[PDB]
Amino acid sequence: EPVFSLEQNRDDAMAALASTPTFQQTFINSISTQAMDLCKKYNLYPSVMIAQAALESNWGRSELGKAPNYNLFGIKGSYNGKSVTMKTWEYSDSKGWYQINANFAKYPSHKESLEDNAKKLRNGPSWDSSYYKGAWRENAKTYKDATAWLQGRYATDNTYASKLNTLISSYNLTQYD
Repeated sequence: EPVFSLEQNRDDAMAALASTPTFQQTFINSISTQAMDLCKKYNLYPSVMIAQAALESNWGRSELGKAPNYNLFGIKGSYNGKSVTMKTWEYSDSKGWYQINANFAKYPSHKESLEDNAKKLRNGPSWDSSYYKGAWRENAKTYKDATAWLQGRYATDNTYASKLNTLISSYNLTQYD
């Protein structure tokens, strides 16, 4: 017959404690606060933003994603005049796969990179401000509607939504929504 004890509970809890999360979990932990704030300001799903950031940056390990560039989404151009040049792959039916130098935005931190993603979704590309409307929280009943909307639009990749959904459930990213 079980006997309840707070002292024992605390001792068990501490005995089970792990000192360090996986690099994957640590990456999520490092951007979740800013994602919640920005996604509230732009009315988007934080779970979808965090999943996108992990996917597009390889858990923050790509050369663009880590310091001192902080460019999680591999956005081309500059940010307030700042940029970094590096080789990137391009494809054309004409030449095939080939490398080329491009300029990528350079941010002060991950925060401004996340904000660019939020602006992109909410404000849209210049030719259609409502392009990502299906990922707006006021139009998407669940995050699955949002990810389904990004597929074919944000990236050409017919399993894009499925990848985002897998990240979201595997790390319970809806806790942030």
